[PDB]
Amino acid sequence: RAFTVPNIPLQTLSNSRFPSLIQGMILSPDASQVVQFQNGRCLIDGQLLGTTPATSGQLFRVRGKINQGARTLNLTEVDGKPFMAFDSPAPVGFPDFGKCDWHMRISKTPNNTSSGDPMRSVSVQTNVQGFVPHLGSIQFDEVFNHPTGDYIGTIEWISQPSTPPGTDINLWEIPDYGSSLSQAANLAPPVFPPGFGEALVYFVSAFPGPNNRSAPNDVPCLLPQEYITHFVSEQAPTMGDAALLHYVDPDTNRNLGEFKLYPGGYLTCVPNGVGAGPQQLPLNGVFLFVSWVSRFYQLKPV
Amino acid sequence: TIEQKTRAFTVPNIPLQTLSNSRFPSLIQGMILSPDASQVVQFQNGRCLIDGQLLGTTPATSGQLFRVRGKINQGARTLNLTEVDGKPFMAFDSPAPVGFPDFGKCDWHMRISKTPNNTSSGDPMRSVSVQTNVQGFVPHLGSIQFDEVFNHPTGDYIGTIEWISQPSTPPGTDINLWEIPDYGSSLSQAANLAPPVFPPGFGEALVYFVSAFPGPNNRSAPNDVPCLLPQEYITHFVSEQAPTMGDAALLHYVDPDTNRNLGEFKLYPGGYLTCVPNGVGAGPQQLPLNGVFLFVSWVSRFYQLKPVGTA
Ligand SMILES: CC(=O)N[C@@H]1[C@@H](O[C@@H]2O[C@H](CO)[C@H](O)[C@H](O[C@H]3O[C@H](CO)[C@H](O)[C@H](O)[C@H]3NC(C)=O)[C@H]2O[C@@H]2O[C@@H](C)[C@@H](O)[C@@H](O)[C@@H]2O)[C@H](O)[C@@H](CO)O[C@H]1O
Ligand SMILES: CC(=O)N[C@@H]1[C@@H](O[C@@H]2O[C@H](CO)[C@H](O)[C@H](O[C@H]3O[C@H](CO)[C@H](O)[C@H](O)[C@H]3NC(C)=O)[C@H]2O[C@@H]2O[C@@H](C)[C@@H](O)[C@@H](O)[C@@H]2O)[C@H](O)[C@@H](CO)O[C@H]1O
Ligand code: NA
Ligand code: NA
Repeated sequence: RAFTVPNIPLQTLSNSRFPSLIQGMILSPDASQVVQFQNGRCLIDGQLLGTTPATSGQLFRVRGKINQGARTLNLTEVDGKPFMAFDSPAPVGFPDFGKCDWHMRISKTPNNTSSGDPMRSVSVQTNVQGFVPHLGSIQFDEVFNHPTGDYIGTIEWISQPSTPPGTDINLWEIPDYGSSLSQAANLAPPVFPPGFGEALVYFVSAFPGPNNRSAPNDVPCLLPQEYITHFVSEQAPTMGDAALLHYVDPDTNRNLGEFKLYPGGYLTCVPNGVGAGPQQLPLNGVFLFVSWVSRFYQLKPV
Repeated sequence: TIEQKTRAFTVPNIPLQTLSNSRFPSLIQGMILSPDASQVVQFQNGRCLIDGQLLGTTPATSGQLFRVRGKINQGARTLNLTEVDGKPFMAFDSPAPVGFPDFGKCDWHMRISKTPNNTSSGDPMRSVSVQTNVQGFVPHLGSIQFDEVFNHPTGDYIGTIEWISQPSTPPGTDINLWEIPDYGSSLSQAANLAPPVFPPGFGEALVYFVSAFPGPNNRSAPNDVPCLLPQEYITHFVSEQAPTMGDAALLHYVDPDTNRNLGEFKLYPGGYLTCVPNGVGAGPQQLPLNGVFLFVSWVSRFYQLKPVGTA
């Protein structure tokens, strides 16, 4: 099977850390930034990593059982199937937003009622002892004084982490999935700055909530979700050190820049000095696979 | 190019249980037939020709699906709609902004927030309610009306429907997710609505993919939202733009464990699937959800399907 990427403009594609349109393409503000996102991780031959779902349907959802008067949500997969702990860091699609407090909205499922607002607000801190999704559970800030059941929902907005007090949201980081006695199994590995003039490319979307900068909370990810779905469906074997892509303006067929898509499921480019980079490019372009290339291929600067 | 005009038709090679609803972002939880065998549908989302032509308000991807954005003044009840990216909604061109919800015959309970964030603390979320059969529900004309005065700062608000309930009027009537809302007014009909989809007859019945949406109803049952196509199918067709080479695409719903065909379906170019129920009570709801639809061949519209399920 010949390798391809989706023929859809970037601005129409989706973030792979939460369902939303991509709103920007950037380099990390810190050139030394290492990332270890658990969602939006897929080998370009269609092998999912970490907690990454094949599609957006499963992405950024939380499901579990909770008892009336408890603080603990005992996680399942999003479809209600048991979560097999000690295999994965968390259920498939579980949020990977580190260094923030989560303000979630959940409801008891399925509906078995003829009236009533089913929505419940709960808050989750990610650096506390009770945040142990790898062990199958997360702890809410307050006792859950609502009916026992199977609850499903998502993070509605985020805010600064409660501890250490005064620290800001940092969406470049992931939460601590493991416990004091056990580290999380099968975490998607870290992705390091490639060096040799190359820099990692991140796709960003804004997420609701405050921060210390009184600015949008921007969520970086490594791949559009549609790319992941495409790779899972296509299962095209990787035949080079990297896939060479052109970012093409579909209005003119003009090549706006060269990028490498590595087998590990991330993109790089070579910025043409400070001030240059993919953030200078329009967001209506389409990536096009050109050729497999070796490790000795030097990208033309963007 | 030659390659473009000869590009072979394909569908995504992913099990159904992993695919997504095209009326709101959620995994597909089942396949059903409409309870009324004469049910005509006219959903505005999840509408795409199999050569990749989008219809109604259908977005190419899930990123735009089931979102609402607009401007509202403090002390007003009117949300002046824009596209999800903030750009103006060109009214009279479409029934509503791309991705705008098409849930008819229910009250909408929405959650919205002012965008972009310009705060260092505080819960930005606001609850508003929208009735869809009132004179103020005119998305085609560029606006919808909240039930209550909006006593929050004037600005650009984005959000979605969080849960639904029975329509307020006529009092006592139930949610009916088979229906779409009236997008226009009595003096102005909605332009460029995706056309209705009719039962094929002659033994064939339309197939719907369902996902539960939060909220009550008169039956104390899940609010199952039916759609015609998985969203991944729509994205695939938009990307591929494979030419339609026959009246219908014959699909087999194949068990990934045994490679056995569990059911024959026809995917029509208008962007919907049919099957032949194997008697009263039989249908695709009897099939497991881990099957994969595989494209077999182009066939004529007169091609007869092996009946699916058991009576
Ligand atoms: C330190 C403490 O427990 N203070 C209690 C008060 O609770 C705090 O009130 C703040 C406004 O005055 C604010 O709402 C705090 O929460 C927000 O800010 C923090 C930043 O550190 C986090 O970003 C939170 O996620 C965010 N939450 C919301 C909903 O906006 C709030 O502190 C939070 O809640 C308390 C109860 C505790 O769990 C903290 O760990 C948590 O950060 C409270 O208003 C007051 C009256 O009950 O009591 C104070 O002791
Ligand atoms: C008829 C009327 O206006 N009654 C007023 C009270 O409002 C109603 O209260 C009900 C509970 O006793 C219930 O919450 C009604 O709303 C729910 O049910 C209807 C169907 O019957 C719809 O499904 C609504 O969407 C649903 N809403 C919620 C939040 O669950 C409620 O009527 C609704 O709200 C009022 C204000 C009005 O806008 C109605 O059009 C709407 O249906 C109200 O509580 C009371 C003041 O406190 O005044 C009563 O006259
Ligand atoms: Na932990
Ligand atoms: Na109307």
